[PDB]
Amino acid sequence: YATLTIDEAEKRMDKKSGEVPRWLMKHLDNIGTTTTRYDRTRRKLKAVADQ
Amino acid sequence: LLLDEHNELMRQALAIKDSKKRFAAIWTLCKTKMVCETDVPSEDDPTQLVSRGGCG
Amino acid sequence: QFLQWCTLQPENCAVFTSDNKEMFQTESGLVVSTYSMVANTRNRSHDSQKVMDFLTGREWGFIILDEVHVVPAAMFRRVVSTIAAHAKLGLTATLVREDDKIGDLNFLIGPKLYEANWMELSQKGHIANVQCAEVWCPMTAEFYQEYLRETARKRMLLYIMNPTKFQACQFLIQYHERRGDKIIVFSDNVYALQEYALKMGKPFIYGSTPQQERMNILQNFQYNDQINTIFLSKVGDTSIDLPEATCLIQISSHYGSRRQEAQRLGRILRAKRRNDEGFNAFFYSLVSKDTQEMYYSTKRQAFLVDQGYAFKVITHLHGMENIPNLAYASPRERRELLQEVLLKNHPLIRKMY
Amino acid sequence: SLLSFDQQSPWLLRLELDRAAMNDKDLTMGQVGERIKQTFKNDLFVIWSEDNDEKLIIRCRVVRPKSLDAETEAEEDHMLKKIENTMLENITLRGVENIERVVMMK
Amino acid sequence: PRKLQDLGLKPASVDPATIKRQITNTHMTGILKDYSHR
Ligand SMILES: [Mg+2]
Ligand SMILES: [Zn+2]
Repeated sequence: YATLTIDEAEKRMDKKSGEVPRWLMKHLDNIGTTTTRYDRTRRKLKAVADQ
Repeated sequence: LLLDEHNELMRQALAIKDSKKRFAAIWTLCKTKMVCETDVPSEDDPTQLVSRGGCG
Repeated sequence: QFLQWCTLQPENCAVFTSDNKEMFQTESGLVVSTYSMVANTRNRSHDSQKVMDFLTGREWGFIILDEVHVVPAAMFRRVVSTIAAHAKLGLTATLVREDDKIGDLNFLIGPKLYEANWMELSQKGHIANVQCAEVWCPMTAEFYQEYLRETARKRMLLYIMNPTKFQACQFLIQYHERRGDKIIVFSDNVYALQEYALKMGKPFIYGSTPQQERMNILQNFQYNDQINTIFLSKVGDTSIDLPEATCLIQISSHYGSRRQEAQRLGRILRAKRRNDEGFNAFFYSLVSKDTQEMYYSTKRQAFLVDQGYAFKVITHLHGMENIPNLAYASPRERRELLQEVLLKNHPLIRKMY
Repeated sequence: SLLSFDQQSPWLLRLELDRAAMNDKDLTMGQVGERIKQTFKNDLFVIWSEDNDEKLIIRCRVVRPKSLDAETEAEEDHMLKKIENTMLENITLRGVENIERVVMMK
Repeated sequence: PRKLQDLGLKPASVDPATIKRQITNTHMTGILKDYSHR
């Protein structure tokens, strides 16, 4: 499920906001950050097959 | 003394008779000042400043 | 200027304007303010409320009514009554106004003491010479058609933005700029001022301009060689010192007033280089031909004619054709401008919002 | 039927009250309802059943403003919990503060 | 210095306590040069 990073997790734990958004993962997924190895590898593989 | 008689608050503090309560009053006012105030506003009006013994 | 010419110490001098409202506590002092800052009656600021009492309580000895042509107006005369003074003086270049209130000055501050000729000082080197001119720009046919049908209120804007004026101004500006002359362009209409300024890429000043910005513009226009021309409006019509200004142009006007014409001309009458041999200032008046502007133009320049200034009609501006580019030179631009000008007329619920 | 509501939030807050508890202190749904309605003057619309009803229930809905908030949807239920907790603690239905109970004696 | 001054000798120094340690028309964004003073 595309876990976050240590720096991102620590920042969220701090008082950046009253509570983490219920759909924070969904919002970051659209931005493209915090992906998975499967997705990370698939895009790279497709980037080569295209050429 | 950081605060002289030119301050209205001090005039009340200096009017306290007993030393113990008078000492407490002076400390509460003087402890919060972080400058010697070589020049202090004149009591007649705040336009001109009256020279007071200080070092800045 | 007050401090420069007299020996009054700055401590005894106090300024009363919108920025600062403190008043001198000295026994005797001078207060320089504006009538609007003292003639107001209904509402005043807490800082100004004390100042109003400060002015009224004390008995002043002398009152100087600068630009005394506006003291007989609706309410500025209240300062003369509310403020106590044993002597009153009036200072104005033009002692004329549309209504009959000009004569009210006789019993308000007294009669007229002294007057000075204009041409006499010009020949003595005290003031510069002016080559007054009046350019008759025939409005283009397309705009003239709308001029006939359009109502009077909208008619003014139509002939003030005619393409011919734009082209004439551009040629004159370039020709005068090549001559190293400082040009001032007056325009009572704010919309025209902005359109002219943005089109020509030059600074403009009018009512909305703040005090800080305009002061920087004025200083830059005086000593900065890069900025040789500006675009002033009715705000700078009078009482602003421009020792460097030499040339003056106007595109719009406030109907038939004979004082604004003289007041506007005064911007170039105090030029620094008013004694060098052969120097002659210039005053150009762009008026659309075959329009009501002639009725106002011939009526709004009657006072200067009495003083001695003579306007020269310029039917042709030589070399205008040879200029590389002129605004609205093609019909396409004229049509686009025609339509453009024509179209002008629960504390916890706080998180919810 | 006896009777704005277009923008009312679909979420609902339901409070169940005990008749045996509400008759120990002489109160009626009229005074408590207006007490809630006056705590938040007009923010939320509420309806209360009459005493004759077998069960006493008050249904509350918070009306969203004209502007639509998309970020508040995730915390929409959370906000209801926030007001629900406050509506239970900081609401003075009647009486003087710091008076937990009173007993009559002869 | 006070003791020497009491003796009447010139004190070639002073008490350190006496050392008093002492917008419209935005179409010309950058053309305007700040001629604030003359
Ligand atoms: Mg003047
Ligand atoms: Zn000190």
